[PDB]
Amino acid sequence: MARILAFDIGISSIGWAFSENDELKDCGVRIFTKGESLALPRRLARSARKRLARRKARLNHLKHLIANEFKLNYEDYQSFDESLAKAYKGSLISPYELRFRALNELLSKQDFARVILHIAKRRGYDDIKNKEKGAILKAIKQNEEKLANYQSVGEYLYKEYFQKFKENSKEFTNVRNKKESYERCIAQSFLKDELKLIFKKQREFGFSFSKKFEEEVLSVAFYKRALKDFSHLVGNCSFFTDEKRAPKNSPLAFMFVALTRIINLLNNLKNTEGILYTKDDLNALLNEVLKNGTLTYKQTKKLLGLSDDYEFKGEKGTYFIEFKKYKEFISQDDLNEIAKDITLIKDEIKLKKALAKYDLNQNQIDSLSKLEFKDHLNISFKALKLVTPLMLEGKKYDEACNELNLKVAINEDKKDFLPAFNETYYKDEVTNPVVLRAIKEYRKVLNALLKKYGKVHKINIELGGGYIARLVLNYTKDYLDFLPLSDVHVEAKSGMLTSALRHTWGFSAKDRNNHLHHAIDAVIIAYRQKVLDKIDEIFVSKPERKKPSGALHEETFRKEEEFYQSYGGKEGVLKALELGKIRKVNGKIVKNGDMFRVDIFKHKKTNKFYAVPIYTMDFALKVLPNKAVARSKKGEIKDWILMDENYEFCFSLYKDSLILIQTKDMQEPEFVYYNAFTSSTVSLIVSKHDNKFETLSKNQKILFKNANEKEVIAKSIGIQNLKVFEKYIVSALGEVTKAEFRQREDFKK
RNA sequence: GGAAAUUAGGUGCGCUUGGCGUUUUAGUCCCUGAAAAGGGACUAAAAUAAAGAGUUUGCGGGACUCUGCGGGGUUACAAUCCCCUAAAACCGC
DNA sequence: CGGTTTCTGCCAAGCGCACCTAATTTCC
DNA sequence: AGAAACCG
Repeated sequence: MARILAFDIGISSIGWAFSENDELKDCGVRIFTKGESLALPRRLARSARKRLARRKARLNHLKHLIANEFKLNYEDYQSFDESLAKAYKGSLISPYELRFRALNELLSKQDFARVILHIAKRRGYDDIKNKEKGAILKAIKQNEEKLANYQSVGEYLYKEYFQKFKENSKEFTNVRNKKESYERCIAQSFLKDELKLIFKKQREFGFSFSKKFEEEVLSVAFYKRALKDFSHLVGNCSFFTDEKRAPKNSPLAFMFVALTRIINLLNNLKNTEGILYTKDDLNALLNEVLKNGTLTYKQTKKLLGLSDDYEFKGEKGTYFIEFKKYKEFISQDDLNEIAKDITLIKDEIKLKKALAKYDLNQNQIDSLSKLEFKDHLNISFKALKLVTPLMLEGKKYDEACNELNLKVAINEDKKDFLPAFNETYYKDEVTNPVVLRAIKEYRKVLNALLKKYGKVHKINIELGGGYIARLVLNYTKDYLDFLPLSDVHVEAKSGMLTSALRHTWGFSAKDRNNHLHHAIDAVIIAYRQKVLDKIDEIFVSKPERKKPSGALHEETFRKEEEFYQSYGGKEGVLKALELGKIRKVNGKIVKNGDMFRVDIFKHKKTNKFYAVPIYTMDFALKVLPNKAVARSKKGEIKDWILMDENYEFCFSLYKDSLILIQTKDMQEPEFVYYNAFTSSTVSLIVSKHDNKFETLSKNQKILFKNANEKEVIAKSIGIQNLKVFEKYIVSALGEVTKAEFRQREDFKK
């Protein structure tokens, strides 16, 4: 029993090998994807949803304020049946002209309302900073300079751009930005000044407002929420995992980092120059830090010796910029808790409420609220309370930890199977779904091997991107149980050693262009015609993609006239909408999103096959389609076929479902991965499991007639008259199993 | 390899915003034309995934908040099952 | 039918957290 | 990447 498991962990593949008694036993490749930011599109759409939802409510708020103050109708500022709102109908004067009149004459309250809503809808960039400047930062500065020759942004836009002609042109120039240019961007503070200036000048012309109307219009139109609470994202202490990390800008953390730098420098001079320093020498460097939160290198040298060069750089040995600001603004638990509140609560109002709980006057709360702290140490307050008293006595960090019996938290209970990565203390270190997914597949393949072959002695991982292998190594050695060697189980293999051994063994140019090369790398890690016999036995494993969520439709909004030629006038467009070939959302025609599923039926008497396509929008609507695609002529839409009692549900197909198909041209069926269903031709796109072009057989060359060295893909395979069309299942290890019948899965709502 | 610290650069995840673009309803200006009918530039406003949910607080509201294109667990497979994945304020009574 | 082509939303500014990398210091 | 029209 010399049982070894080896893994080549890629960004899209898991190659594995199993050797017992120095003999190769099993082999396989797991391809789990074919795209390095998975959550990014979801986050952008989420950020965009909320920004516009808040803009709508903010504008709704201002429409309420003017409807009450000016005694106007609220619904006059809302659309009625996708038609322009009543307050904006008829021959309209532009808001740019109105914003210019506001500086010279009295506006009617109808005009003033449209002035407020125009400035509020696009209120400008919030230049909070006021270091290479980007496109928008350069524009707001360029517009700020030209703005000095005018009373307001409105007069500037109205006189320089509004309906002004370009040079030697019959065409108006643009006031808004056009076509990837940011030339018109103006800082938000100037548009607040204009609205305040408009209110002031409108008062002088005889416009009277309520006491709180201007105050509410100004605050609402320019309200901006602070950062949402993110305290749950802060990591935990490496000693007391139930504690949060301490903020860097706290009195304890200031003391701890200071003592760390000072004590380590004094001991560095003892090991390199032989000078032993007193505890008073420590208090000299410390008192210089505690005075101004600063300590220059020349003063460290002066306080103990000559102008000499350590292994250092810069002017400061200790630099706490926020220390002086914190002390000028002001129990030790209260100081440390207050610094935590400043670091977390970015909402100044909520921060004042938290600081009001402590015995501090209002002059201190306001000065403490204006402070900006960030960053954390890797240990907690609870740990700092224990270690800093010992380090004040001159003891090094390790000596203080040994004296307090502080050891880092390391898992002690090991399991037969590798537990979920989400249940380990390594979880909080990984937020990237790409890494999380690659770890997930490593776990799935490993536990499958352990279930099939039992416990193992050693596991070898290829380390190349490199820290992920180091992470997987510590993951496995901390949580997985092994067989004993006698009476280290997880080893890393150098990637530079793999490429050299690949040439030594002769596998350097074997299968570089197909999926099987991830396994030959795993076999080398586990340690010539005997191993290649096991490589040819490999069936590459891919998971079916059953995820029903995703973009519900394409993002391009389209006029229905675009489909008149293809579908057959507006008659055909309505038919396409009823069939799900296109969707209408918010009165806008859009194409389908992903076809995540297709349901295959078979006619009970004719044995013809039929396909029902199922898109992300159908799952969102929670209505299961039930009409099979029928081919249509060029400019028309033939009726689709209702799947009534004459048709028999066979199975559901997802991307990378394994199927066994045989066309009439084929003498035998072949295993292939389903890739897509083309609705216009009622046909399939399928690919070979290993994407290996060289080993193509006679029967496979009939199917993959247009295959090449890069991809073995067959397209436009009609389903209707398929000889064989069956569904199979692929395990994580590449074991193929006939798919037992399962009833059609419905949508529930 | 492991623990702590410092500086610099970077990746991802998360949050708060800005500007486009598109679709829709109108308007402004100009241009061709006998007319009918067109064309262009520009401005405004609405919409910008389908659709849902919710405590603080007895009830209601939106001039409140949140979910809605990601990941994990489960397994002839990985999903619509189970987790990551809520919580206050304001107005009226 | 079946092989091939067409067409897909985008950028900017700044603030947080988790990490990575490159140096450097103390310890095991 | 992936839906689906195009085209002979």
